[PDB]
Amino acid sequence: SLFNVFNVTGSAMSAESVRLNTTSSNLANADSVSSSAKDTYKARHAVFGAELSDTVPVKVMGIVESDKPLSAEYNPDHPLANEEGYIYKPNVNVMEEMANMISASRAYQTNVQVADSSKQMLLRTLQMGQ
Amino acid sequence: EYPTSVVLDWIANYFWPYVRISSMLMVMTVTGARFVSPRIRLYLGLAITFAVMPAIPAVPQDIELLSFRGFMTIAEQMIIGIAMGMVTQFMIQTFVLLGQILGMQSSLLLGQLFMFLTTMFFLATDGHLKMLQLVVFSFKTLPIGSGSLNAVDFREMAGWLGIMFQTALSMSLSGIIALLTINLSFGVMTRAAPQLNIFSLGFAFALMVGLLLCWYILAGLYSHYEMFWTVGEAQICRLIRL
Amino acid sequence: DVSLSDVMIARNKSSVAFDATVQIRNKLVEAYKDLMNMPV
Amino acid sequence: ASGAKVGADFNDLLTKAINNVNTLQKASGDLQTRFDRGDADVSLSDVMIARNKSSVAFDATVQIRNKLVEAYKDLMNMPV
Amino acid sequence: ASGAKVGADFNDLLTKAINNVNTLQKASGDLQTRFDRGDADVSLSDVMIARNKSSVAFDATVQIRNKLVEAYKDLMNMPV
Amino acid sequence: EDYSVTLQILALMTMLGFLPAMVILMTSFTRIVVVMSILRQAMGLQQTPSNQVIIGIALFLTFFVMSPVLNEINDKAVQPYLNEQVTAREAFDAAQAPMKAFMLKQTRIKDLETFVTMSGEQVDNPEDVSMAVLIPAFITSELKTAFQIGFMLFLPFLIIDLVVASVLMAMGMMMLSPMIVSLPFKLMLFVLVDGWNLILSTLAGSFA
Amino acid sequence: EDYSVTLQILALMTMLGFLPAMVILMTSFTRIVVVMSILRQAMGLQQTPSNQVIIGIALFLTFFVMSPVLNEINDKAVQPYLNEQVTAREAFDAAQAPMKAFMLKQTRIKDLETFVTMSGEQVDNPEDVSMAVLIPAFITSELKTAFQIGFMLFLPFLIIDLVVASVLMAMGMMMLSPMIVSLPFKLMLFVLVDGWNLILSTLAGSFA
Amino acid sequence: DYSVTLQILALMTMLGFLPAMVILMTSFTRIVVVMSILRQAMGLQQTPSNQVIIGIALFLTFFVMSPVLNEINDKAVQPYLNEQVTAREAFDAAQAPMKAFMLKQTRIKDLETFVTMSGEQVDNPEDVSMAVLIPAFITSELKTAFQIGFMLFLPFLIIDLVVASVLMAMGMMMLSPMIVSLPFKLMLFVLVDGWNLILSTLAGSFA
Amino acid sequence: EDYSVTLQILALMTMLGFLPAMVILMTSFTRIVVVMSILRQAMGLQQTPSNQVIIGIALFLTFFVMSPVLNEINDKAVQPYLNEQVTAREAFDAAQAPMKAFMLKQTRIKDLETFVTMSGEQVDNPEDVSMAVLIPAFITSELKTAFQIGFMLFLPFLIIDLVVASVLMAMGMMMLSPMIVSLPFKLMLFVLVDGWNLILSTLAGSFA
Amino acid sequence: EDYSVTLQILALMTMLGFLPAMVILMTSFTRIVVVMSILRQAMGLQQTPSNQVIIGIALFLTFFVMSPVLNEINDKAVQPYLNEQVTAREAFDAAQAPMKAFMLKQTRIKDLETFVTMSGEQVDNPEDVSMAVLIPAFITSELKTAFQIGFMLFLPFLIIDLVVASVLMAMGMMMLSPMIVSLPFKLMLFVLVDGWNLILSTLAGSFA
Amino acid sequence: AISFDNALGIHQHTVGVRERNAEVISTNIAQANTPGYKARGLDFAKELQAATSGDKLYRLPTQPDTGDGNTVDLDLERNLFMQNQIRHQASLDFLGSKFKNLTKAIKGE
Amino acid sequence: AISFDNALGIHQHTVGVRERNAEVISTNIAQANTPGYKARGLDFAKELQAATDKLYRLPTQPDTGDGNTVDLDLERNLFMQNQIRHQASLDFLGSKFKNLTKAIKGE
Amino acid sequence: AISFDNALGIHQHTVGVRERNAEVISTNIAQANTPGYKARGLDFAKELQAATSGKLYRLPTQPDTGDGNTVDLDLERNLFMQNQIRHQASLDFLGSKFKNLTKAIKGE
Amino acid sequence: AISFDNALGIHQHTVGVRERNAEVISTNIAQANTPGYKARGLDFAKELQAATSGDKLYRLPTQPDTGDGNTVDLDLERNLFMQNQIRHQASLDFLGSKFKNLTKAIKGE
Repeated sequence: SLFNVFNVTGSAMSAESVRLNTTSSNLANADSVSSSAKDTYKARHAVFGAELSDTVPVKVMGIVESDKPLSAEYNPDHPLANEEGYIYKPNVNVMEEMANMISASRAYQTNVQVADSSKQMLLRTLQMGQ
Repeated sequence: EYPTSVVLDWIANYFWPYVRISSMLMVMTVTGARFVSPRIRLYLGLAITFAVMPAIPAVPQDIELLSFRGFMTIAEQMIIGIAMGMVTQFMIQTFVLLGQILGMQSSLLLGQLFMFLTTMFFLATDGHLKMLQLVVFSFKTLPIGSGSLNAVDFREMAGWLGIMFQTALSMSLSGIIALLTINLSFGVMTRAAPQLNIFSLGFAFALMVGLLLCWYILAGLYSHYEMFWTVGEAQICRLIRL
Repeated sequence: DVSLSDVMIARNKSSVAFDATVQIRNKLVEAYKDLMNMPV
Repeated sequence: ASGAKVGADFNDLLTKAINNVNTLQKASGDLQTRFDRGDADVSLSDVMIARNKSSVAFDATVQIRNKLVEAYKDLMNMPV
Repeated sequence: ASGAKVGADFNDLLTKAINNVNTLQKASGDLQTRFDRGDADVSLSDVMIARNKSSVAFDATVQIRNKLVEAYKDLMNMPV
Repeated sequence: EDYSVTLQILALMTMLGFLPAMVILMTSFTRIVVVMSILRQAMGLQQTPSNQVIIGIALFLTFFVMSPVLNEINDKAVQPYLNEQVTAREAFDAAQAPMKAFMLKQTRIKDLETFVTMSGEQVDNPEDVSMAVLIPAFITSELKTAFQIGFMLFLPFLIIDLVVASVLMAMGMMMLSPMIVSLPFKLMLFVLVDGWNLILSTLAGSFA
Repeated sequence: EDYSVTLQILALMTMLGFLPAMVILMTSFTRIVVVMSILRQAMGLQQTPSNQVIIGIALFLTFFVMSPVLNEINDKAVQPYLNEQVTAREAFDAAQAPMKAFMLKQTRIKDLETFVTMSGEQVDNPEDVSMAVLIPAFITSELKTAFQIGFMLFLPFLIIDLVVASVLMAMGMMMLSPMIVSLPFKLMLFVLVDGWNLILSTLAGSFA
Repeated sequence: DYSVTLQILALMTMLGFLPAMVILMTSFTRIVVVMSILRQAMGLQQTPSNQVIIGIALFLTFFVMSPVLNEINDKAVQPYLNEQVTAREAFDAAQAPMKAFMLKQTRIKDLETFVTMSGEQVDNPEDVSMAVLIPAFITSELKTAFQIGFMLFLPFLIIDLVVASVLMAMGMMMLSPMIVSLPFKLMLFVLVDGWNLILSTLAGSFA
Repeated sequence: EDYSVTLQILALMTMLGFLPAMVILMTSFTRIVVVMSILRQAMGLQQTPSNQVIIGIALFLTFFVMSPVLNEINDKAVQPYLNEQVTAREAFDAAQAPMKAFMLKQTRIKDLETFVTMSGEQVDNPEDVSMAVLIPAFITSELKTAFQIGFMLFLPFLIIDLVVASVLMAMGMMMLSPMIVSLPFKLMLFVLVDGWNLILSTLAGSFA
Repeated sequence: EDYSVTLQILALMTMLGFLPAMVILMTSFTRIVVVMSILRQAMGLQQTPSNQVIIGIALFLTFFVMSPVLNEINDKAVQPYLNEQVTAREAFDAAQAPMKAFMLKQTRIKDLETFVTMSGEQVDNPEDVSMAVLIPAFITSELKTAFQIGFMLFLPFLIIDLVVASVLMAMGMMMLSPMIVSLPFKLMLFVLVDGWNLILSTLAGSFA
Repeated sequence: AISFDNALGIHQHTVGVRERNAEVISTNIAQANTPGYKARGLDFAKELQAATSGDKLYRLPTQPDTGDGNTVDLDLERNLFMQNQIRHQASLDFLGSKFKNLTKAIKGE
Repeated sequence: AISFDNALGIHQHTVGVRERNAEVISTNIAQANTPGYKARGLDFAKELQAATDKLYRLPTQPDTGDGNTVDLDLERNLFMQNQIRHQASLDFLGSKFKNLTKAIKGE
Repeated sequence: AISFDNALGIHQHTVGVRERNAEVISTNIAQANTPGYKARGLDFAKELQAATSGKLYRLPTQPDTGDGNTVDLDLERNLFMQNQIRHQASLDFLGSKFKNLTKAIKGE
Repeated sequence: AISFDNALGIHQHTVGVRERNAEVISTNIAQANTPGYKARGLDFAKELQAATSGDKLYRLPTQPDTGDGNTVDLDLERNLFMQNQIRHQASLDFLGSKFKNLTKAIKGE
């Protein structure tokens, strides 16, 4: 009630934090062949949501795996290969992970400014009539 | 809720009843005395208003604290309080009138002797408690919002000077006749020889008898006070329309 | 449902209202005390 | 209606505000020590939000207290 | 329940707080002078923690004194 | 054009500061106190009624006699101002007029002529003379009127005192002071005729 | 190089601070107040007119009699100052000149002579004397003039008091107090002579 | 419990209400009124001065109310400093010793009047709320102070009447008796050791 | 050695705070104030000259009688100080000497002897006593000297009161108050003798 | 363990706050003011000596009689404290001891007995009571001593008032006020006896 | 007259609207990266009128979205938030001075 | 209550532990080249218990004859994390006195 | 005596001189590339004395490259940096003179 | 016992000593290339004691000079200058609080 901006800016901070964690996992598991062909790691992405029934908070609605086909590689030497000597690798694209890293960091720090400036307006309100 | 309504109402519901209570105290016989400090009197008015708050009905919300109508409300709360206070001053000063008429007739400070004793009568008979009960009853039958002293109340309160003299003369009529008859008897009895006269010799004789008669006056003064208080209390209830 | 603006406005309105009624009460009482202390 | 109901309503308004300020201060304190002890389920953003609200809430408490005392000090300096 | 007994008791209560403030200030000063002189086994955190404690303790001492002096002046300057 | 809320408050507080002056210079307070001063002086009591109750009775008497004018101010000025029907400037003038009319009803033509010439101004109608000049003429008339009433009140008490002195001298006792004997008779005759009620009728009704 | 606006305001605020001193020393207030005081004590009434009413009457009278000099200040020192025609230093001198002239018309040369010697300044013409010397000379002259007028008004009341005492002593009632009987006649004479209008007119006409 | 920051603010605020507590809860009220009444009894108007009157009352209200401060210290201050009690319980533990002292130093009639005015149903005197006990305490203490003070006034009024009648006996009607009575009024107070007699009775008057 | 500019301002601003004390203790204000009070008591009027006027005349006169001292302070202290011819130490000492000389000239030996023995200091000559031992002695002598002058002025009004009281008693009227009858003659005696010029000139001349 | 410098500064800055209390309670200022207050009432003048002049002479008197105790404080507590010979608490105790000796010297036993019993502490010798119980006993003793001195000084003026009032009654002029006809003689008695020196000498002498 | 409405003016309603606008602007900044979210605008004139006595406006994008569907121009949102904070500070100063002047007149200080 | 132990919480001790942790990491980086040195790790919960230790780090890779078990990739990350958390502890403990002073002074 | 010349001391003149010295150094840096320009200095001791009671050439450390310009840019930066530091100190001293002067005339 | 020496402690002297150390370190950095220059060092314990109750040492080289005779280890000099600068600031904060604590005790605020 007295801190509506904080609940929205703070929600963005928590929302954008999850997207950075997801990006870190995608880049750290870009070369994890693992085993089989369906347990292989796939690029994960958070889903943001806004319920507009004032302020509309941003809520993460779960992590969703990418629909891109797995990157196939011919390697009849890896013991975890298949009949045709193929090892399927995660469908992680480095260029899209770099862009998400730039977008997440900048958007996260933008909400810091709004939340920090929101406190100043509250502090100035207490000085009304003084 | 908007917090303005809650805070404003309590100030309106407290200060306005307090003003009437405080105004009665500053004009009252005991609480308005010069001996007590204003700070002690101020705390007494604050404590009384807080305690009797449940019996005070809620003031109308139509009148705003910052408005000319609210300003008039503060003034008319004082007028009610001063009305009760002046009645108490009327009684005590009437006894001061009783003291000085006896002293003047005694060829003579005697008002202070009656003033102190009448103050004891006011305290002993719980007169202060009755006045506090009267002012809280005034809140019930004479609400803060709609209601003030009319012109008839002013005329009744202005007519109390005749009440003073009639009551003071009634208390002293027996003694004053005694003072005159002994002085006239002393004058006629010593009129045979114009050499003696009285002058200062009459001053001594008159004052000794006058002090003795005041001893008789204090012997039966309590009954007169009880009748006087009933007259005064009835006037107060008439002001508050009880 | 409430904000700091409403709280501060409520605080300021109460302070102004309380200061208004105290001073007027003070002025009337001083006027009464001046009338009482006069040579008849 | 009586004047005690208005006084009680004013008293409950003050008590509710104090509890709300106290709730925020305790909530901020727990989040501060949860992140400070090393719990990985607490975000620095939520901690800073928590202590920002508690600091603002207490500052509002100080302002109301000073006005109440100033009014009382004004009240005691009055002709009576 | 004697006048001298309670007078000593509140004096003991009062002198205990004064000694507590004095202990914090001496400890703060001792930590500052050891770190400032070059002692290796003194951390800046201990120095900063102690001097923050002394400032708060001394600030309370001044504020409590102001309340007592104002209270004394209020009772002495009242229009008896 | 109309005064701002801040300025209207300043004017309101100013009139409250001058409130004791308006009672003793514009209302009927001066005449009542002077007349009651004569009544206390006429009887043998010097300070016996005391100053407090005389002022308090005078204040209540003024509120009684000023009730028509105060109500006229309330209706004409306060009610339109509270309802925001009229501006503050005209409301102040609407309140000033009943006070001016009442002061004209209690003044004399000779008194107004002296002060209007004293002020060195030009006017032809008494109804639109400035209140700054009406006030000294009003109280001057009030003091003269009060002395007239007080002189009439002093005569019966002088009558009683002279009779008692003559009786005592005629009986031969040239040694007894008439004041002590006369005082109960003056007080008794003040009570059995209900003197104060008669004084109320001739004082409150003297304004009209 | 007139005084700066900040200093001009500081000077004017200081003059308002000394406003009671200016009225009670540099104006006609003192003489009227003293004459009213003597008249009140001349009669049997101690403080029946009351102190506030006496000062209230004097304040209006001292404003009316000093309206000419007040206007002269306005027409020669205020309006040129507001119209940006005179240096603020010149305007202050233009305001002080009529005030000095008025005080010289109501002062006695003996008062000037003693204070000029007291100050020890070599000044001959009785028009260029300092305000430091003129004000004590003026207030001294006003006190002496008020006593002369007070004695003049006291004599008729002394005549009544002696006649009443003599008549009472003729009948042999020496015990009867002359003051109680004298007072209604003192009120009688003062009211059929129209005293209140008469004295205020003479006091107004006295300052010339 | 309230947070550390809030409970520091609470004690700091009520630290400024200490003069308020003294005037309307402890024995400061009765002594000052009796001192003021006795000051008016003698011809001197402000010779004792207000500050000296207050200073004596402050010392008296500490010696007389010393048992009250002892119980508050050992029942409220000590448990709180040992963490044996919380903030609200400690504050309540201090009210009980002071409420008991105020209850025993009031008049039944005044309490009966105030409970009627407060509109609360209480069956026994010892269970009345403090909100109604404080005004009842000061109202009763005012009556006690006035009754005690005016009895001290009587001997000084006796001297005034004696000297005034003596002066009027010789026809010296113009000599003001007050200036003649003033030397004898002071002598009566010093011969009876008044400054010790009133304080001894005032100290012993409380319970 | 020499005090800094900040300290010099602090000392000077301190003396302005004690300016009222120096007026009523170290100047002629007290004696003139006392004499007028006694002179007012001698006449029948107790509040006619008015406290404000009496203090106003006392302030003007104390400015005239302390002018030789003030000019010496200006010449000896201020002018060398403003021209940087003496330090702040020397200027303050040079200012104190003329003020001490004035108080030493109006004091009494016995009063100086009384406080010297009380202060316990070894003093050889009166002209070098400390300031702290001179101020109580100077004000003591001024009060005593004021009483002597007041007794001189009280006698002529007392004689008039005694004369008129005996004349009234001779004619047998023992109830008429001599104070009322004596008052017009008390005022006249102060008028035709020109009292307000005679008294003030003597008070100013009493310091020479 | 000596206190920190910050606490010591805060401790003695609080003493300045309580400085007025020490003068009116623990010093000789109380008795001197009371005696001169009663002395003023003994003479006819109501407020001629003025409150400020009375306080001024009292401040000089209380400074001269408390010099030995002030010197003892400096030479026992202040100098060792400035020279680092004793700690803060020892300096505080060393300063209090001469002060306690002065109050105990000029107090009454019964007053000490009254307060020791009420406080409820064991006492076997006078020099064991806490300052909390010595202050109220000392001021009570001073008030009784001041009243006794005031009574003695009042008597000679009472004799004059009785003589002059009786003489006027001998001639038969009762209406003439004794107070007016006695003030010159009351003032003259205070002059030729030189009251302002011996009375202050007795006040100084009474404390030692 | 002599009422809080006639004394405070529109500086009490304006403050509430400015805080409402900041809540709307901050929402757009937070929801900048959410696909499909449409930027929300606020009409000051209509909001002030409603506040004095007592609908959805969308902001037209300057350029097409890159596919997500979000029409929040973060360059404009920061500029409007900066302007809103300045005008809100002025409104607090305007409203705060209304109470100070009222207190000054009722006390003459 | 109302004591510094409760007013400051555990933030008075965390600052010290983050300093000790930074010292150990600095030692590990410096001693990375000296053979035979075993990397030392500090257990946070141990100094938590000490408030209300100096262990060894097991390598993820074998040595190369030095016997030195310091991984410079790990040390840099652990030094970065400790420094960031150390600043937060200063912010937490610093604001404890700022709120405490505002409560006492009321301004 | 109490006067500003004795209260402010030399700090009223020192502030002004260092502002001039800033201009002299500033015009040296700008004219660094102008051929034929000779770097000029300001003697602080002499200029301060002239201001209290009321443009030399700098010698090159090395010969010029041929343009005729004797401005040593690294020396100008060092001199400008020091002049700016002492100018702030001069403002601190002179400003504190007024504040301590106001405290004396106001008493708090 | 109230005196500046007792109130300011050793912090009134430490600031001057660390300023001296900075000068000694700075002249070692500036004279790093001058051959025949021996790096100078200032003992803190001795200098502080000398200042408290009223001559720089030589720094031994960890490695031989390369033929110029200069024994300045510019790698070490930077480390000491950084440490002295931080400790100089810490002493300023300690000394600065000494005057502020005295002022608030004197002024009571």
